[PDB]
Amino acid sequence: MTGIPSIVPYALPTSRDLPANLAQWHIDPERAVLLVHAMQRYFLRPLPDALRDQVVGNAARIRQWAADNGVPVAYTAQPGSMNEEQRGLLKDFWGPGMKASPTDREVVDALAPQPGDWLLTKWRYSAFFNSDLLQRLHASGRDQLILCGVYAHVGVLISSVDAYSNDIQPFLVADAIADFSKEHHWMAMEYAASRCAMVITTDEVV
Amino acid sequence: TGIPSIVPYALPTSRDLPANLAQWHIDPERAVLLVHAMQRYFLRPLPDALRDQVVGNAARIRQWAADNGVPVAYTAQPGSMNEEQRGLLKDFWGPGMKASPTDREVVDALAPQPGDWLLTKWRYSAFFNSDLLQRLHASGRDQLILCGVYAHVGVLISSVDAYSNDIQPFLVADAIADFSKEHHWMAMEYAASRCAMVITTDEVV
Ligand SMILES: C=C(O[C@H]1C=CC=C(C(=O)O)[C@@H]1N)C(=O)O
Ligand SMILES: C=C(O[C@H]1C=CC=C(C(=O)O)[C@@H]1N)C(=O)O
Ligand SMILES: [Cl-]
Ligand SMILES: [Cl-]
Ligand SMILES: [Cl-]
Ligand SMILES: [Cl-]
Repeated sequence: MTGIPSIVPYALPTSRDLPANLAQWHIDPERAVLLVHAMQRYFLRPLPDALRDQVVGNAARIRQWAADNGVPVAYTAQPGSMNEEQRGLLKDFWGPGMKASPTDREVVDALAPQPGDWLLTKWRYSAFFNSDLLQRLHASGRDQLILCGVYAHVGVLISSVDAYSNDIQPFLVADAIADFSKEHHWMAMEYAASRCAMVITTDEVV
Repeated sequence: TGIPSIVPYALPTSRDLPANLAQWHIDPERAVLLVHAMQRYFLRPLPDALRDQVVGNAARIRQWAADNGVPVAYTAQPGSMNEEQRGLLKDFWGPGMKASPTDREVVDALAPQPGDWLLTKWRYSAFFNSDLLQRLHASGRDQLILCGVYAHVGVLISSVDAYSNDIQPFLVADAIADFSKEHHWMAMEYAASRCAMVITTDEVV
């Protein structure tokens, strides 16, 4: 129903497993925002537990780093219970989607937003789409986006593409993202590294 | 170019396409044909035979478009992008093509005709800082048939963006080309499972 397949568990990439970055960017905490992409209960539910816990543990470490380094933390979250118009073509792939219910829509407790964090609404794959993300990045004078969350090859990648397209340098945190499969997750990193983003590991940010 | 050396490969046929999850169908009253980045600069790295096949199929879909009153939209970069325009494209793709006709023209076999939508390509999405969405909207068209290059880059990202805009995209799998068969197949697989119908030229015509 969810359109989200059964997720076959897999090991997260380590530093050694990343594709070669073509861009030469580096996170500057004065320039960066940490995008915690779609770490809603609904989206993490299909992750097997160990992998989920690994990914979320990494995202959490990056979040604390961002807090320590004055980097805005932006959470994207679908509102739930999208009507048929709001859902649009998401229905065809992903069914009606999550409910506007805490069981579905809350960001997971391990990543609980803190006061002042950017709470962004997710509508489509790109975190920019119909969101305030770009405007906030401009206002905050932040032109780097550090991405963690789910799903690597879907909103995370497409958000990184959009960021890139908007001349926002994206950094995909390879071990703070998770995906439908190892193959997808690797595909996402390969795409990002070769097309729109730096691919890095959590340890490389902190 | 940052465009890798392209390893020739055979274009997919209907049998080779991934399963479509969506159940859409091209309706000529609803559709626009996007000829995506079929500029000489972007076709130059293609080996000739593959290029000719892709261009030929694009040309077949173009003709079908014209015969069915489907607007044909060409995207094309302006060439010689300045720093502001080029942005982070520089880091992946160098300074890009020149504004010379030799680079920037739409290939002759796909020459735009009077009336066709001449859109400017800036970024991977054909919608990015273009007029595509506004034109789809004004023209009442909510399907986008994509051909062109590169499958996994602007074609796919254009499809994603179309999709995200509730514009049903149809990826014409044999009227696109890419940096490699693996990219091309990845694009089709992505599209079919996330944002588009993947179809062949024959299935349009
Ligand atoms: C976690 C993401 O959200 C998409 C993917 C699966 C299901 C979805 C839904 O039911 O709305 C979302 N369109 C992401 O974009 O990566
Ligand atoms: C054919 C496309 O254009 C991008 C990819 C390769 C090189 C480019 C450049 O030099 O600007 C474009 N950014 C496409 O988006 O697929
Ligand atoms: Cl594994
Ligand atoms: Cl928002
Ligand atoms: Cl082949
Ligand atoms: Cl335009």
